[PDB]
Amino acid sequence: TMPRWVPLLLGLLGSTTCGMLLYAWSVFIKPLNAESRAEIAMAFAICCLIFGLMTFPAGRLSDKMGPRKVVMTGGVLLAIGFILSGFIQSKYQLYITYGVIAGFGGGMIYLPPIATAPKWWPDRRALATGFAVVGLGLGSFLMGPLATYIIEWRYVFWYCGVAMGIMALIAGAFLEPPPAGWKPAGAPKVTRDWTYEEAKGDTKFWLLYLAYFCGSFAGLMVIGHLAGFGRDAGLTAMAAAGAVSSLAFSNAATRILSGWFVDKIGIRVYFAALFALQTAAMIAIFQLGGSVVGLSIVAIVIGWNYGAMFTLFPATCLQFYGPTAQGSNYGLLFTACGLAGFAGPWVGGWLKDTTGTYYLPFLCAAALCALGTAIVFMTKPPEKKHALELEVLFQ
Ligand SMILES: CCCCCCCCCO[C@@H]1O[C@H](CO)[C@@H](O)[C@H](O)[C@H]1O
Repeated sequence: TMPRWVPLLLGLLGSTTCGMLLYAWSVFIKPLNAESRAEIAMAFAICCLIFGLMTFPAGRLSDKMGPRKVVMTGGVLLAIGFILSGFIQSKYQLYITYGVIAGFGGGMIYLPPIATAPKWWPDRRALATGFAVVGLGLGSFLMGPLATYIIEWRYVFWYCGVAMGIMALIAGAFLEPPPAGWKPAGAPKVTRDWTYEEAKGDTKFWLLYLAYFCGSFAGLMVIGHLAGFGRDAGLTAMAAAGAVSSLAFSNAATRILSGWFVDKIGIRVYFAALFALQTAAMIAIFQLGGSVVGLSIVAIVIGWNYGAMFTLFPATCLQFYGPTAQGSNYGLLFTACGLAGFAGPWVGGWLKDTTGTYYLPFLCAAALCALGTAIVFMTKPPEKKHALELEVLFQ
């Protein structure tokens, strides 16, 4: 067969493509306005919504007809979205090309590897999931110098769309679960994995859904405000921007480190702790946000907690319901993050504008993270289902 570490590289490739898709709009804000920032951000909001919703059908189709078809279709759709975003002329044009097509393909690329990589690593599920999701923290590090090299804009859309289509087709080409019988390794009761209908009907699934929505919303609601908070406190734009930039490093690193850490010690308490820490960070920025060092610390903590969500929620869902229906279960679960990605940033901006001050959005995010802390800490796994219909066999 093939080594079980190959799916990790595949998910790295696919998630890196998705990260390039998500990082594109920030590089395009200035060039596109050259020919309103909020008008541009509407395309990104559409992209987030489409992405986060298309995970659900992507997960169902991955569970039904395998993940290769889904990821490669996603690569086609995204590549089309980017290459067509390159040939745009109107606002709605970019909305469709980037937000819808590219977002569609991006969701279809993102989900199947998150579902597949743990299947090869039953001994290290959270780490493998982290490899399936760590590419999104990379999009900035690879694209930003690349995008600057191309511009210093349509060239970015076209060539990046080609490269992303290629990486996604490579990742999806070699992507498939292990064979049904044997699992890569080095009268009784027979348990079994939950069905998608059994998981979707479970109450803890929606407690996790609610926690996910809250965490994603709070993070997306304040991250855009971190550097503006620093400038309001008295820092120079350069200093505040430098301070907030460490959030990318922590957001990327946490996806692998938290995965490995909970593989070793368990999910629930570390996860709840990270949420608590995010709560404290939303509150603490008011004391630490006015100096490069303090603002950097808050950005790192926000990045760590936020990023950890995207390993720990799929790892938690895998713990609860098992991996056979993980495509459907986590695809459904991720739509929470899709909705938050649509609405959260706008709400943060609106609250700040409404009051003129940062207390309201940060305090609202702290409340959401408190709720998430409570849910994540108090939710223990459900009863492992038994296959009585398979149990009967031991005479
Ligand atoms: C952003 C917050 C969104 C919270 C959504 C909570 C949904 C709770 C009600 O849903 C229903 O729950 C049943 C089992 O509990 C399922 O059988 C059913 O399919 C589902 O429709």
